[PDB]
Amino acid sequence: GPSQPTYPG
Amino acid sequence: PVEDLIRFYNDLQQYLNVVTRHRY
Repeated sequence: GPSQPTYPG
Repeated sequence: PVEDLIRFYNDLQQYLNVVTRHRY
Protein backbone atom coordinates (compact mmCIF):
# COMPACT_ATOMS: atom_id res chain seq x y z
CA GLY A 1 0.00 0.00 0.00
CA PRO A 2 1.30 3.51 -0.87
CA SER A 3 2.14 4.63 2.70
CA GLN A 4 3.13 8.28 2.08
CA PRO A 5 4.87 8.49 -1.34
CA THR A 6 5.69 12.23 -1.04
CA TYR A 7 7.80 13.59 -3.94
CA PRO A 8 9.85 16.67 -4.97
CA GLY A 9 8.56 19.20 -7.55
CA PRO B 1 9.20 23.54 1.36
CA VAL B 2 12.83 22.84 2.41
CA GLU B 3 11.47 19.98 4.60
CA ASP B 4 10.43 18.02 1.47
CA LEU B 5 13.84 18.55 -0.18
CA ILE B 6 15.67 17.42 2.97
CA ARG B 7 13.39 14.32 3.30
CA PHE B 8 14.12 13.31 -0.30
CA TYR B 9 17.88 13.73 0.35
CA ASN B 10 17.79 11.96 3.75
CA ASP B 11 16.38 8.82 2.03
CA LEU B 12 19.63 8.36 0.06
CA GLN B 13 21.54 8.55 3.37
CA GLN B 14 19.15 6.25 5.27
CA TYR B 15 19.63 3.48 2.68
CA LEU B 16 23.40 3.68 3.53
CA ASN B 17 22.77 4.02 7.30
CA VAL B 18 20.42 1.06 7.75
CA VAL B 19 22.06 -1.37 5.31
CA THR B 20 25.78 -0.73 5.36
CA ARG B 21 25.65 -0.08 9.15
CA HIS B 22 24.69 -3.81 9.51
CA ARG B 23 26.77 -5.25 6.59
CA TYR B 24 30.00 -3.15 6.61
